[PDB]
Amino acid sequence: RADFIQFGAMIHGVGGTTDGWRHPDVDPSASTNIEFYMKKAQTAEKGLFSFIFIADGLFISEKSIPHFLNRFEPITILSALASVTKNIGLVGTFSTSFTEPFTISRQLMSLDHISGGRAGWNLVTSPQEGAARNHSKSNLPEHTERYEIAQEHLDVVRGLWNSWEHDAFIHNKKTGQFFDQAKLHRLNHKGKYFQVEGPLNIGRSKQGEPVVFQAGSSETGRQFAAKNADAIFTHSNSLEETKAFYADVKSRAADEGRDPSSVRIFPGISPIVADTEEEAEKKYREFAELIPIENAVTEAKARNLTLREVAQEMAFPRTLFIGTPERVASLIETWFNAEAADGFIVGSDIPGTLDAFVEKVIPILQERGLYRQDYRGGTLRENLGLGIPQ
Amino acid sequence: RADFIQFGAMIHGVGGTTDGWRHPDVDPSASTNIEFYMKKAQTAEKGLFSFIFIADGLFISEKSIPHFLNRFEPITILSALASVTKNIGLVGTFSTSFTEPFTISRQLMSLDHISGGRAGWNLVTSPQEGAARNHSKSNLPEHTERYEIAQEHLDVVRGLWNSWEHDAFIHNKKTGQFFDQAKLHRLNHKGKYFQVEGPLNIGRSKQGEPVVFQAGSSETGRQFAAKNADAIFTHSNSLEETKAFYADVKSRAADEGRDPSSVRIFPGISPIVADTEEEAEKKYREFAELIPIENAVTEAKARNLTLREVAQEMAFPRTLFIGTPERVASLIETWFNAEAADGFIVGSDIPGTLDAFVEKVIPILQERGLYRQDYRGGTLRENLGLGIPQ
Repeated sequence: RADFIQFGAMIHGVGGTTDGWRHPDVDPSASTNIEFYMKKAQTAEKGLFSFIFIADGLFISEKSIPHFLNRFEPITILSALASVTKNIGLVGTFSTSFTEPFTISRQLMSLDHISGGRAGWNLVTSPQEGAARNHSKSNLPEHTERYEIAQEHLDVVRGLWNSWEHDAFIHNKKTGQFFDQAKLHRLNHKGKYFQVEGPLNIGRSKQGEPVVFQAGSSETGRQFAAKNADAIFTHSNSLEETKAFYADVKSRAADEGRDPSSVRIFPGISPIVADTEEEAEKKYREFAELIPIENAVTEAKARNLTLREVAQEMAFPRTLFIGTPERVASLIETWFNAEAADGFIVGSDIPGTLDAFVEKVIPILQERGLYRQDYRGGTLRENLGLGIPQ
Repeated sequence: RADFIQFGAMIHGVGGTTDGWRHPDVDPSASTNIEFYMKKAQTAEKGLFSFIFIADGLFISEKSIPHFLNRFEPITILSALASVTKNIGLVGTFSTSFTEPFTISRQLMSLDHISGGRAGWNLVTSPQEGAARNHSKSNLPEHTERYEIAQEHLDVVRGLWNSWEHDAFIHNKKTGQFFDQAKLHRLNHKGKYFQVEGPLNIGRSKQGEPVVFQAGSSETGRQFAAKNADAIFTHSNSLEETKAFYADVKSRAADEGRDPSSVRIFPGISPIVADTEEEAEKKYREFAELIPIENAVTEAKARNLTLREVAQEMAFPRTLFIGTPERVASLIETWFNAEAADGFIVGSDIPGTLDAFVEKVIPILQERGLYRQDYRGGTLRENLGLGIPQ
């Protein structure tokens, strides 16, 4: 293809499972360990990853997975990581359901100034139902209303980001003109869900404004993303399903009046890379064996599997993206050439995974001309190949 | 006195005036300049300052001072500064009027984990009236109600911070016990203004929880601070007024059942330090002369002052804390020994001011045994001489 493949790294502390933290190599304090986050972010930057991504949640119980129980909040960890990284994007999850757009707008834009234009927002419309009860609401609005709220929220945030024109700040010491009064704009927004006068108290960043990510899978969500998002997350359950998703969203984007290339689609994968097929499989099995068989308590596949093995694989499915660097690189290239992906969000809970990917897979993709030799620029937009709106 | 004096540094970009930015030495981009903030924070740390402080505002107009127009948001800048500093406190202004306690609670605690226990919250009950209209409210509640809201908000934030006991996270890989279920507590809070179930999704920091600062000057505000705050900001309009404030708040604290020494009082000063009286005065005058005389348009003092000089001094009053290091150190010691202060929040808008203070005043106070030779610890509580509640 004309373009290069891009990667993001999801940094997810102790990981997305119930028992992975029990592995010898895992630091069970990882989710609130600043060194862990800094090291992963710097590994990702070593591999020229376009961004890091911090997922989020707003409600837990005593059955929540260990990572969810005790973890960094996204804007704070991303701002901290901004000071110890150079070119890599900083993408954080924030919901439209509870926080005022003025607040979100400022925090994201402030990160964008701190980072020299590397901020991104993963916009979540539909948090857990319990989250409502952590934010002085009896319940969440219904699905349709959540997307209506999210549109207005987004509209306010982007309107606030355009309070100041990019060249509004003249800073003329002689005349005493600090800014050009014609280049300041009040939002004066009076909507159903939000009323926000403006102006915002921070101007344009080096990439204009933060990039917006979205992960909608429903018909409503796909359409919302197609209309609004710069980049879209999705799953990698099968090449077929992901191809279809890709084509459908790109088509919806065209229907909304947009150039499909301005919407970048990133399926999520968690690859297990080793020097041989056997080593890779051994790593997988070591993690799959961490679950107490107990959840045998929790599909025609003749691979001579025992009940134990079947139980373990249901608890922790084996990725397709497992094996040698050559295999993993080839699969990635195939998904790319098949238009199932513009890039991938790489998960790396198994220790060594990100490092192995950066050290072994990236050079193959470079050699084949599918991945750049260095960063294109210092902003997220530039590295994703997006334009600055303004 | 038994204790040492403590200092905080307010980092305030281009400063608190209309025209100070016009000085040759001032960088008019300072308010969104990450290098400016990092350098000031590291200067303050060089002087063993107990904390840095970031003020905040939530509403502007075209007549707002230049700093207010375009500036960093507090949680983001403080998190960024956490990664490039070691021992210095990180105190940020957040209002109780708009944001949900769950959000504030998480962001502050997350900063506290990122920083190894250096977070502080300057709690603002009463933002500008226009701020309401940036947050989907027609108007702010009245004074009394604002303090009632703020009490419940604070109560929820502190209750959420105590969701997890300090030793809740067993991390036992053998048994698979990640946490002790008896050491997790749901808030189940159902109040007039907030309804928050909990639990919070982040545990105790290295200082237990963030330190709370407050600046109430009204009778209600003084009482709220006396009841709730670890540290209190106030002005330095006169030694007499500040002594009275100090005594009154410490007495209110006692009335609330507290040990007065657990409430640390910090008047604000903006000292102008130079090698001679003349140099110091020249620096002041250079800044006072930046205002367009025009605000002659905007008190018995026979210092042979011209109308120009009178106009200029009204626009930018001369601090008492002006002159030689010896003078400034002596004034500070006097205010300390007079029980007008447990420490000072030092403003430093005039370039070189913080550096001159750290380089010239601090060693005098060290020599006299009023200031420590190094940091007491790596947490804010330790450096302020406060205990960890838990």
